[PDB]
Amino acid sequence: AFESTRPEELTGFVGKHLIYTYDNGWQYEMYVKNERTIDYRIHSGMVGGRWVRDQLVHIVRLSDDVYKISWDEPTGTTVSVAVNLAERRLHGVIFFPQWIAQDPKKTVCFQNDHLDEMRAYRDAGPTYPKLVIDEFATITFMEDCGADDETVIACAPSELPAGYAARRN
Amino acid sequence: AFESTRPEELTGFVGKHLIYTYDNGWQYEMYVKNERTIDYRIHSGMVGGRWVRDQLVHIVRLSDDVYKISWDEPTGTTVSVAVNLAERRLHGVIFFPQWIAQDPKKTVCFQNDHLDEMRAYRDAGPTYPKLVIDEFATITFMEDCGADDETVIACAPSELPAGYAARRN
Repeated sequence: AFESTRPEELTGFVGKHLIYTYDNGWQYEMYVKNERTIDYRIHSGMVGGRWVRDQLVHIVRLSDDVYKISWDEPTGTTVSVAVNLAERRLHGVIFFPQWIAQDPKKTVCFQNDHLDEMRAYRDAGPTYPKLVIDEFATITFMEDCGADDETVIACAPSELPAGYAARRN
Repeated sequence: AFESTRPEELTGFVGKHLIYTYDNGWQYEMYVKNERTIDYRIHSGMVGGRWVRDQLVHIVRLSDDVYKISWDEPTGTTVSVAVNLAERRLHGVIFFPQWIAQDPKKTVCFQNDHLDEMRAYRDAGPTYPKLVIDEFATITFMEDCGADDETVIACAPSELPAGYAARRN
């Protein structure tokens, strides 16, 4: 299931830590913690407040500048993001089960301690139709943190220092 | 929902028709028929035989060489494919509902003649867990067919001239 993960192709991407705002105004944050893991943190929008550690991901090189990250969520959400490092742009496709569209705050939590709850909401549905978000984002802040830094994403977005998510480079 | 579709950015990609083989040996074919539509045809693998016309897609430009096509299927399957034209490399992530994994032949048809049946199988489930296929592919054949050529993918894989899927360029 992870035969596609090729670490020699990902050396320019593993360790990236990016804060980005989709064109719909939703502000997100991702840490590429290693070849098959991300942590992430949502700052604003439909599921603002949500954060996730140790999300297993498929990370692949599409070009020297462009990397993709895809994954399955215990909520039933499926996601594929692409990051263009040279142009400081991200693109997301997110396929949300209809239950999340109807009551997105149900997913707003530190998900790692609510996995049965997410699977319960997911099992109850509705599943269909998916709410499909297909959106470009601007990468406002990007830095290299190296691999396996447990400190990058280790608190809820409400508990960060004033100005954290607004920092740019 | 199609805000991200920007035809002016896709002129180098719309019209492409590619045959590709994933790393697991499954041989696929896609025609980018216009800015928001693909036809596709599956030659081998778990759902060899299956073909689809007029699939609504989200097509975006990630770089001058890299494009992304993402979609939601009436079976509940969600997909995101990326194509690097310069490298003749494709990558796909496919999230199949569990019911397809259990009996994939149920989806092996000209789907457009079986839409109610696909919605019925999708609604009965099971949905979870997804079977997630994440794989590179070799683009073995690529050509430019222009937009809205209704002849590129219009018959089953078994109704093509001998050697069609084996052609190389």
